[PDB]
Amino acid sequence: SGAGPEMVRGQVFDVGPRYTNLSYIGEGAYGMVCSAYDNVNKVRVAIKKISPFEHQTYCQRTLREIKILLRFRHENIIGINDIIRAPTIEQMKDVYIVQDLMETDLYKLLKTQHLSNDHICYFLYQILRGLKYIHSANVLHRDLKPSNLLLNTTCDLKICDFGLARVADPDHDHTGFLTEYVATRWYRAPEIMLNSKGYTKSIDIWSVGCILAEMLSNRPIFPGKHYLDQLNHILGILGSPSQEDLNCIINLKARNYLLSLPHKNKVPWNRLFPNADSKALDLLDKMLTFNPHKRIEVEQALAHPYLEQYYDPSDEPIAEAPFKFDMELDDLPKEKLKELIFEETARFQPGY
Ligand SMILES: CC[C@H](C)Cc1nnc2cc(-c3ccnc(Nc4ccnn4C)n3)ccn12
Repeated sequence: SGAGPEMVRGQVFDVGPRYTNLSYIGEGAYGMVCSAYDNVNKVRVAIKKISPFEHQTYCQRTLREIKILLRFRHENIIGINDIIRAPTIEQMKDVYIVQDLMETDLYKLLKTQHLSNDHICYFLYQILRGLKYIHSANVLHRDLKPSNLLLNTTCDLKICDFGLARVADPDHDHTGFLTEYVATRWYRAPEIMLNSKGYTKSIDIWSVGCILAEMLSNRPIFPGKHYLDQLNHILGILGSPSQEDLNCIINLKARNYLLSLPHKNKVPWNRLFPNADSKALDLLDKMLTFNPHKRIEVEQALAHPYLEQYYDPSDEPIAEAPFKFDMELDDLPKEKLKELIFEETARFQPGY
C-alpha cells in the first residue's frame, strides 16, 4: 500500500487517510467522480474531485454547487457529507466533495434494462419530487439528464450534479442575464437556443420530459448531432411552431430564423411510443411543450393523472428559506471566487 495519495486514471485523489479504495465512476471537463470507503464512518461514499481554479466559469460552478447543496436537505437530492481541500488557499488546487454512494445512475440502467411502467412512473415521481423542492428554492438545475439521476436497488432516486445550477431571485427580472449554452445538448429546451439569455426554470421541465421519453424507449428522443442540429430534431417531432407560439418569441432574430424553416408536421406521440401508457404520453406532451409559458409546471406535473398513485402534497417538502440574490453574487474574478470557495468549505476544516 503506497504512502502517497491514491490515483485514479492519472488523477491524484488527495483524500487519505479517511477515504480509501478509490474506483472510477465518471468524469467531466474539470472533475472526476470515484467511489471510495469512509474508514471513519465505515460507509461507502462517492467523491467528486473538482479542479476549477484556472477559469472563472468553473469557479462559479464550483461555488454554486457547494452553496446550494450545502443548503439543501431532501430525500431526492444528493447531500454533501464532507468537503476536503488544502489547509491554506495557496495550496488549494482541488476540492473534493464527499457524498453517500449510490449504486448506479439512470443512464447506466437504461443500457441494460427495459423498465416496467411502474418503475418509470415511480422514477418520474421522484425526479419531480426533488425538482419541486429545487424550484421552490428559486434554483434552476439546468442539467437534468439520465446520468444525473442516481439510483439504488430499492429504487430510491437522487438528483446530482449541481455544477450548472444557479439561483434566480424572482424579485429581479433575469431576462438577458442568464448564461447561454446550458444543459446537455439532447436535453435542451428550444428556448435555450431561441432565447439563449432569457429562459426560465421551465427548461428543467423540458429536460424531465426528455428523460421520460428515454425511459419509455431506452433511447434519447432528440439526439441532436451538434448545437444547431438540436432544434431541428425537436421540430422534427413537435412540428413547426404555431403562429401563436411563434409570435411569443421576443427575440426578432430568432423569430425570423423560425419563419425561415420549412414546415414540419407533428409526429403523434403514440406513433413514437406505441406501447406507452396513454397517461404517460399525455404528461410527456405537456412537459415537451414548445411554448415555455404553456409548458406544465412542476406542481401540476406532480398532480397529473399518471402520477396519482404517488402525488401527496403533505409528503413533498419545499424550501423553508428560498434563495435570494445573495446566492447570485459570483460575477467576480476567479481569484476572488477562489476565496469564497475557501470560505464556504472552512466549516469542514479542523479548527475554524
Ligand atoms: C465529474 C462530475 C460528474 C460527471 C457528474 C456528477 N456530479 N456529481 C456526481 C455525483 C455522483 C454520484 C454520487 C453518489 N453515488 C454515485 N454512484 C454512481 C453513479 C454511477 N455509478 N455509480 C456507482 N454517483 C455521480 C456523478 N456526479
